Amino acid sequence: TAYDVILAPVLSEKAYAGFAEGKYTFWVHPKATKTEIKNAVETAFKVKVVKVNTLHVRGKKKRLGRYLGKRPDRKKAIVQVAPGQKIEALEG
Amino acid sequence: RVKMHVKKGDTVLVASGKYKGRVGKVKEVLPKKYAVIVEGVNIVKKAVRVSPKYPQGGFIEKEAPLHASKVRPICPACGKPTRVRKKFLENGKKIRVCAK
Amino acid sequence: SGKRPIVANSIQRRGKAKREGGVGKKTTGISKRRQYPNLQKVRVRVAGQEITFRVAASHIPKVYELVERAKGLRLEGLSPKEIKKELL
Amino acid sequence: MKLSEVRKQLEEARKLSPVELEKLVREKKRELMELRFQASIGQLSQNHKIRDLKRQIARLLT
RNA sequence: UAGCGGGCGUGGAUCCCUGGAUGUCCGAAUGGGGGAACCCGGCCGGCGGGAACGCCGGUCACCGCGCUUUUUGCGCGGGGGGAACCUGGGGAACUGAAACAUCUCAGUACCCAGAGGAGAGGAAAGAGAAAUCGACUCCCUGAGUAGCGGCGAGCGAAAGGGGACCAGCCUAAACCGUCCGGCUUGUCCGGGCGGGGUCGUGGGGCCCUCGGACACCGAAUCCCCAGCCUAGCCGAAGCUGUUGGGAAGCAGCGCCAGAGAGGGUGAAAGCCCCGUAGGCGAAAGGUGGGGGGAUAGGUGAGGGUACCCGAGUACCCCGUGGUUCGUGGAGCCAUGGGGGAAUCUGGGCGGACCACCGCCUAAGGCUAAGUACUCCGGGUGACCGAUAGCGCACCAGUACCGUGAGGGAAA
RNA sequence: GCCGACCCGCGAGGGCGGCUGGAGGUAAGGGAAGUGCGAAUGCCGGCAUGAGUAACGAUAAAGAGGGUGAGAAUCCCUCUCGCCGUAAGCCCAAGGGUUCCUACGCAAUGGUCGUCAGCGUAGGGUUAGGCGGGACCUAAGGUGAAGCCGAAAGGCGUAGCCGAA
RNA sequence: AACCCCCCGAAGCCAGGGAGCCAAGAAAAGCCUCUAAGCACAACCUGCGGGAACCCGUACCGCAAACCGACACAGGUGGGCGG
Ligand SMILES: [Mg+2]
Ligand SMILES: [Mg+2]
Ligand SMILES: [Mg+2]
Ligand SMILES: [Mg+2]
Ligand SMILES: [Mg+2]
Ligand SMILES: [Mg+2]
Ligand SMILES: [Mg+2]
Ligand SMILES: [Mg+2]
Ligand SMILES: [Mg+2]
Ligand SMILES: [Mg+2]
Ligand SMILES: [Mg+2]
Ligand SMILES: [Mg+2]
Ligand SMILES: [Mg+2]
Ligand SMILES: [Mg+2]
Ligand SMILES: [Mg+2]
Ligand SMILES: [Mg+2]
Ligand SMILES: [Mg+2]
Ligand SMILES: [Mg+2]
Ligand SMILES: [Mg+2]
Ligand SMILES: [Mg+2]
Ligand SMILES: [Mg+2]
Ligand SMILES: [Mg+2]
Ligand SMILES: [Mg+2]
Ligand SMILES: [Mg+2]
Ligand SMILES: [Mg+2]
Ligand SMILES: [Mg+2]
Ligand SMILES: [Mg+2]
Ligand SMILES: [Mg+2]
Ligand SMILES: [Mg+2]
Ligand SMILES: [Mg+2]
Ligand SMILES: [Mg+2]
Ligand SMILES: [Mg+2]
Ligand SMILES: [Mg+2]
Ligand SMILES: [Mg+2]
Ligand SMILES: [Mg+2]
Ligand SMILES: [Mg+2]
Ligand SMILES: [Mg+2]
Ligand SMILES: [Mg+2]
Ligand SMILES: [Mg+2]
Ligand SMILES: [Mg+2]
Ligand SMILES: [Mg+2]
Ligand SMILES: [Mg+2]
Ligand SMILES: [Mg+2]
Ligand SMILES: [Mg+2]
Ligand SMILES: [Mg+2]
Ligand SMILES: [Mg+2]
Ligand SMILES: [Mg+2]
Ligand SMILES: [Mg+2]
Ligand SMILES: [Mg+2]
Ligand SMILES: [Mg+2]
Ligand SMILES: [Mg+2]
Ligand SMILES: [Mg+2]
Ligand SMILES: [Mg+2]
Ligand SMILES: [Mg+2]
Ligand SMILES: [Mg+2]
Ligand SMILES: [Mg+2]
Ligand SMILES: [Mg+2]
Ligand SMILES: [Mg+2]
Ligand SMILES: [Mg+2]
Ligand SMILES: [Mg+2]
Ligand SMILES: [Mg+2]
Ligand SMILES: [Mg+2]
Ligand SMILES: [Mg+2]
Ligand SMILES: [Mg+2]
Ligand SMILES: [Mg+2]
Ligand SMILES: [Mg+2]
Ligand SMILES: [Mg+2]
Ligand SMILES: [Mg+2]
Ligand SMILES: [Mg+2]
Ligand SMILES: [Mg+2]
Ligand SMILES: [Mg+2]
Ligand SMILES: [Mg+2]
Ligand SMILES: [Mg+2]
Ligand SMILES: [Mg+2]
Ligand SMILES: [Mg+2]
Ligand SMILES: [Mg+2]
Ligand SMILES: [Mg+2]
Ligand SMILES: [Mg+2]
Ligand SMILES: [Mg+2]
Ligand SMILES: [Mg+2]
Ligand SMILES: [Mg+2]
Ligand SMILES: [Mg+2]
Ligand SMILES: [Mg+2]
Ligand SMILES: [Mg+2]
Ligand SMILES: [Mg+2]
Ligand SMILES: [Mg+2]
Ligand SMILES: [Mg+2]
Ligand SMILES: [Mg+2]
Ligand SMILES: [Mg+2]
Ligand SMILES: [Mg+2]
Ligand SMILES: [Mg+2]
Ligand SMILES: [Mg+2]
Ligand SMILES: [Mg+2]
Ligand SMILES: [Mg+2]
Ligand SMILES: [Mg+2]
Ligand SMILES: [Mg+2]
Ligand SMILES: [Mg+2]
Ligand SMILES: [Mg+2]
Ligand SMILES: [Mg+2]
Ligand SMILES: [Mg+2]
Ligand SMILES: [Mg+2]
Ligand SMILES: [Mg+2]
Ligand SMILES: [Mg+2]
Ligand SMILES: [Mg+2]
Ligand SMILES: [Mg+2]
Ligand SMILES: [Mg+2]
Ligand SMILES: [Mg+2]
Ligand SMILES: [Mg+2]
Ligand SMILES: [Mg+2]
Ligand SMILES: [Mg+2]
Ligand SMILES: [Mg+2]
Ligand SMILES: [Mg+2]
Ligand SMILES: [Mg+2]
Ligand SMILES: [Mg+2]
Ligand SMILES: [Mg+2]
Ligand SMILES: [Mg+2]
Ligand SMILES: [Mg+2]
Ligand SMILES: [Mg+2]
Ligand SMILES: [Mg+2]
Ligand SMILES: [Mg+2]
Ligand SMILES: [Mg+2]
Ligand SMILES: [Mg+2]
Ligand SMILES: [Mg+2]
Ligand SMILES: [Mg+2]
Ligand SMILES: [Mg+2]
Ligand SMILES: [Mg+2]
Ligand SMILES: [Mg+2]
Ligand SMILES: [Mg+2]
Ligand SMILES: [Mg+2]
Ligand SMILES: [Mg+2]
Ligand SMILES: [Mg+2]
Ligand SMILES: [Mg+2]
Ligand SMILES: [Mg+2]
Ligand SMILES: [Mg+2]
Ligand SMILES: [Mg+2]
Ligand SMILES: [Mg+2]
Ligand SMILES: [Mg+2]
Ligand SMILES: [Mg+2]
Ligand SMILES: [Mg+2]
Ligand SMILES: [Mg+2]
Ligand SMILES: [Mg+2]
Ligand SMILES: [Mg+2]
Ligand SMILES: [Mg+2]
Ligand SMILES: [Mg+2]
Ligand SMILES: [Mg+2]
Ligand SMILES: [Mg+2]
Ligand SMILES: [Mg+2]
Ligand SMILES: [Mg+2]
Ligand SMILES: [Mg+2]
Ligand SMILES: [Mg+2]
Ligand SMILES: [Mg+2]
Ligand SMILES: [Mg+2]
Ligand SMILES: [Mg+2]
Ligand SMILES: [Mg+2]
Ligand SMILES: [Mg+2]
Ligand SMILES: [Mg+2]
Ligand SMILES: [Mg+2]
Ligand SMILES: [Mg+2]
Ligand SMILES: [Mg+2]
Ligand SMILES: [Mg+2]
Ligand SMILES: [Mg+2]
Ligand SMILES: [Mg+2]
Ligand SMILES: [Mg+2]
Ligand SMILES: [Mg+2]
Ligand SMILES: [Mg+2]
Ligand SMILES: [Mg+2]
Ligand SMILES: [Mg+2]
Ligand SMILES: [Mg+2]
Ligand SMILES: [Mg+2]
Ligand SMILES: [Mg+2]
Ligand SMILES: [Mg+2]
Ligand SMILES: [Mg+2]
Ligand SMILES: [Mg+2]
Ligand SMILES: [Mg+2]
Ligand SMILES: [Mg+2]
Ligand SMILES: [Mg+2]
Ligand SMILES: [Mg+2]
Ligand SMILES: [Mg+2]
Ligand SMILES: [Mg+2]
Ligand SMILES: [Mg+2]
Ligand SMILES: [Mg+2]
Ligand SMILES: [Mg+2]
Ligand SMILES: [Mg+2]
Repeated sequence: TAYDVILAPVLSEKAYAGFAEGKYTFWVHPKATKTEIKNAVETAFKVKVVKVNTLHVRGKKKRLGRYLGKRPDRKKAIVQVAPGQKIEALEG
Repeated sequence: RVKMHVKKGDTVLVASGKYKGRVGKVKEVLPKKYAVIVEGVNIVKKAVRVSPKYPQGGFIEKEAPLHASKVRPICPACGKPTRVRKKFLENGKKIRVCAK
Repeated sequence: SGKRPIVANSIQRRGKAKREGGVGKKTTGISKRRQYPNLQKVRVRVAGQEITFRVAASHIPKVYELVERAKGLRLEGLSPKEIKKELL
Repeated sequence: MKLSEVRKQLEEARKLSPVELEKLVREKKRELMELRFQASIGQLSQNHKIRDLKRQIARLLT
């Protein structure tokens, strides 16, 4: 288990402005160390991360009809790949 | 379970109302509502369509479902109840006094 | 409390004051009250170490009689409480 | 019907078994991520691929 | 639960039953901490370049009992939950008495500990007037009797009779043997294990005379099966007219019935659909002396000896409780305090006490059934039909209210 | 259910006829009860009167031009005027929990209006070895091996542990 | 782009400053030092090189229309700046 820590790429101009730099950010498992993120994306994209950042994202509360609702919580992680490499996968 | 009932996808007579006597192959059987689709009850829906995709949808008078009780299966002889006989191995269903 | 050879929980029971003659009549006035078991502490040597006993006054001898039975027992090595347990 | 298929493949996965189980799982796992990664972007996803792959993993895991 | 999107199924999917797998975190919650669902960690192993760092798997709470060389360890067990029922420990007041204090409400309400599909009780130191009965529980009766009672208000037994169920066992002690340690070496003292013993027409121990193995009785424990629960399956007999939007209505001629219960189908159908009567069915899990088998266990006559027959106990007195019993002439049962025995010429009881006659053998334990309840499944109703019926027919213990316990709708 | 000037009954009521209504109803003769409402400052609900009335929540105060728009005293822009300035400005803590930002939108919420919004839909948005807290310490207090006490529940309680602005 | 003189000046900093007074003014860890067991190829101490550095909070409101007052309620809410 290791492709379970990285969930999916975050799609935001803010996430995109990060590609210009060495900063690829994406959704990650809620219970996950910055350390275990490192080794996970490392061995998932054949690159080497230098610096990792993390946010929690309190799920916004949507609703439908008279039924109150609560979107699941999530964890952002933004990684700094060693100066001079890239993720063509994230580039698209 | 137990939701099973009369016939399936094949030839069937309609002893309903607006389409009494008529006969035809049942193109669909939805067990949830206990109704079957034949060729009888076909009403005109005016609706353009519920989904915006594909602009033209159809003022089509397509087939309307039908209570699975008003339709009866059939064989060489017209309109028959359904007995069941266990084969020499499996489990086939003979009609009122014939086979299949 | 009461636990020991004895095993006598203190029990509550009426203490009713009467006013009367006896060979003329007899009336009253009631209330509830708790009767405690006369129980004393009983220190005793027993092999090595010493050992006490929050025991009833009634069964005081029962202790000494039981200290005798203990002679026919093998015990040693730091056993303050444990003695009590193994002590029948 | 795909069941009878893959099942035998797994006791067939007894060349190295617990080891190839793990090797094979890790693989199917990546394919899964690669999948949902593309599924999120939209223009690289159909559908039944996921659940089929998800349950695929399960029986391997067994 | 439609729709966008994409799939699967007679190479038998979905679905239903059974067993297995996975099963984050909290919760008895158990490595430690903690504002439950979070935070920190020790040891062994693994992952990353991995020593720092992080992750992964395993393991580490406390108490009790037995084994272990104090110890460290090893094993079995406990903890928390459950609608009501049950048992024990503790235990009200309103109210009644047309005030109120005894009394009543009531050992009820409730707090607490524990038990379990039940729980309690249980093979006489009984009942009580019949030289009678024969464990225990439950129902009918006895009986609103006997009786208790500021003899007010009130409270209220038992024997016996009719029923349900049906069952009786183990041990302590004498006495024989063994292993251990204590000590004043002894025919001993104590501890653990084995045999023996288990009763009231009194029994047992040891010593004598005799016929018992192959005799018989036999489980409440274990074993096999039957049967049943957890999915299912078979199941008789109708067609044409006709008014109608729609026949199952109406008319015509038939048919089944171990099935004319009921429900559904465009309206009022035995024969259209699902059923109903009748009848089949389990590889798997559960249940199961109902049937059978096996083992544990148990079974005798007469005579001498007078060794043993449950101790801070019986018994007596002081204080109280229970019973119909409120100190009454006050026993019986139970026991907080003080005194304090005997082992069958023993000892308790038959309502003070004494004598007489008879009853029963206390101070260790276990025992099914008949009985109670209904969270759960099913069946039935001179039961309700959305202001009813559960607070909830509807995403309700919700919304909303309150710091909280808690309150609690509408629809 | 709505209507009736008809018929029978002393009466409660019964019947017939018309309109609605669209799937149930239940003689004669008997049986059993949750059996008849106008009042309970009754209970639940609905709708009235007061009444187009009182009020529109600080007497810091407005005006004009242009724009957007179906629609503007109320939204945007410009200029003018006024009010606060130990505050009616700025930062932090508690509490609050997405109200921040953008796009589209005005049924309701806003005491009027509304294109506006703290409002409806959707998307985005919170980045730490050094800031705050935890892998540090102790305070009152709390907990609590030992130990002591209590019918049960539990009460004290050393070491230790928890506890901070 | 200049970014320089002169003056006023803290309750704030140096800080464990000083003086006086009676009502007589927290604890523990860090840090330093001492030595036990243990160990002395260790270990500790200073310097350099290389590597390692987790968990949670961070929007916005915050004297108020976003908190406590059933309400966009003239009330209420601790600390700092406040020309
Ligand atoms: Mg962070
Ligand atoms: Mg929505
Ligand atoms: Mg909801
Ligand atoms: Mg959710
Ligand atoms: Mg959800
Ligand atoms: Mg979701
Ligand atoms: Mg298409
Ligand atoms: Mg068209
Ligand atoms: Mg005690
Ligand atoms: Mg007298
Ligand atoms: Mg003494
Ligand atoms: Mg001594
Ligand atoms: Mg003591
Ligand atoms: Mg000992
Ligand atoms: Mg021991
Ligand atoms: Mg022990
Ligand atoms: Mg393995
Ligand atoms: Mg899926
Ligand atoms: Mg496997
Ligand atoms: Mg769905
Ligand atoms: Mg659909
Ligand atoms: Mg759509
Ligand atoms: Mg299963
Ligand atoms: Mg298994
Ligand atoms: Mg797993
Ligand atoms: Mg865990
Ligand atoms: Mg836990
Ligand atoms: Mg554990
Ligand atoms: Mg804990
Ligand atoms: Mg660790
Ligand atoms: Mg661990
Ligand atoms: Mg490790
Ligand atoms: Mg290496
Ligand atoms: Mg290594
Ligand atoms: Mg672990
Ligand atoms: Mg465990
Ligand atoms: Mg361990
Ligand atoms: Mg240990
Ligand atoms: Mg332990
Ligand atoms: Mg603890
Ligand atoms: Mg513990
Ligand atoms: Mg321990
Ligand atoms: Mg020791
Ligand atoms: Mg030790
Ligand atoms: Mg020990
Ligand atoms: Mg131990
Ligand atoms: Mg130890
Ligand atoms: Mg241990
Ligand atoms: Mg329990
Ligand atoms: Mg009273
Ligand atoms: Mg009176
Ligand atoms: Mg009075
Ligand atoms: Mg009283
Ligand atoms: Mg009483
Ligand atoms: Mg009592
Ligand atoms: Mg029973
Ligand atoms: Mg029982
Ligand atoms: Mg019992
Ligand atoms: Mg008993
Ligand atoms: Mg018992
Ligand atoms: Mg009795
Ligand atoms: Mg009964
Ligand atoms: Mg009677
Ligand atoms: Mg009485
Ligand atoms: Mg009485
Ligand atoms: Mg009474
Ligand atoms: Mg009787
Ligand atoms: Mg009888
Ligand atoms: Mg024996
Ligand atoms: Mg002996
Ligand atoms: Mg002896
Ligand atoms: Mg012996
Ligand atoms: Mg003995
Ligand atoms: Mg013994
Ligand atoms: Mg024996
Ligand atoms: Mg013998
Ligand atoms: Mg025997
Ligand atoms: Mg014998
Ligand atoms: Mg006996
Ligand atoms: Mg004898
Ligand atoms: Mg037998
Ligand atoms: Mg069996
Ligand atoms: Mg069978
Ligand atoms: Mg016809
Ligand atoms: Mg017809
Ligand atoms: Mg008719
Ligand atoms: Mg019938
Ligand atoms: Mg009819
Ligand atoms: Mg019918
Ligand atoms: Mg049947
Ligand atoms: Mg079958
Ligand atoms: Mg069978
Ligand atoms: Mg069983
Ligand atoms: Mg069995
Ligand atoms: Mg069976
Ligand atoms: Mg039976
Ligand atoms: Mg035998
Ligand atoms: Mg004989
Ligand atoms: Mg003689
Ligand atoms: Mg004698
Ligand atoms: Mg003798
Ligand atoms: Mg003797
Ligand atoms: Mg005894
Ligand atoms: Mg007596
Ligand atoms: Mg009494
Ligand atoms: Mg008495
Ligand atoms: Mg009494
Ligand atoms: Mg009484
Ligand atoms: Mg009296
Ligand atoms: Mg006494
Ligand atoms: Mg004697
Ligand atoms: Mg004797
Ligand atoms: Mg004697
Ligand atoms: Mg005798
Ligand atoms: Mg004698
Ligand atoms: Mg007498
Ligand atoms: Mg005589
Ligand atoms: Mg008697
Ligand atoms: Mg006895
Ligand atoms: Mg029973
Ligand atoms: Mg039920
Ligand atoms: Mg209603
Ligand atoms: Mg209504
Ligand atoms: Mg419901
Ligand atoms: Mg529903
Ligand atoms: Mg309310
Ligand atoms: Mg509130
Ligand atoms: Mg209320
Ligand atoms: Mg007329
Ligand atoms: Mg007339
Ligand atoms: Mg009239
Ligand atoms: Mg009429
Ligand atoms: Mg009508
Ligand atoms: Mg009727
Ligand atoms: Mg009023
Ligand atoms: Mg009024
Ligand atoms: Mg109202
Ligand atoms: Mg009005
Ligand atoms: Mg008006
Ligand atoms: Mg006026
Ligand atoms: Mg006003
Ligand atoms: Mg005004
Ligand atoms: Mg006015
Ligand atoms: Mg005004
Ligand atoms: Mg102009
Ligand atoms: Mg504009
Ligand atoms: Mg308008
Ligand atoms: Mg204007
Ligand atoms: Mg100023
Ligand atoms: Mg704050
Ligand atoms: Mg709020
Ligand atoms: Mg807009
Ligand atoms: Mg609006
Ligand atoms: Mg509007
Ligand atoms: Mg307003
Ligand atoms: Mg507009
Ligand atoms: Mg605008
Ligand atoms: Mg930084
Ligand atoms: Mg601390
Ligand atoms: Mg302290
Ligand atoms: Mg405490
Ligand atoms: Mg402990
Ligand atoms: Mg302390
Ligand atoms: Mg601390
Ligand atoms: Mg300068
Ligand atoms: Mg000053
Ligand atoms: Mg200092
Ligand atoms: Mg300082
Ligand atoms: Mg100073
Ligand atoms: Mg100085
Ligand atoms: Mg410390
Ligand atoms: Mg030294
Ligand atoms: Mg030295
Ligand atoms: Mg360098
Ligand atoms: Mg950590
Ligand atoms: Mg920030
Ligand atoms: Mg901010
Ligand atoms: Mg602000
Ligand atoms: Mg204010
Ligand atoms: Mg709010
Ligand atoms: Mg408020
Ligand atoms: Mg306002
Ligand atoms: Mg100033």
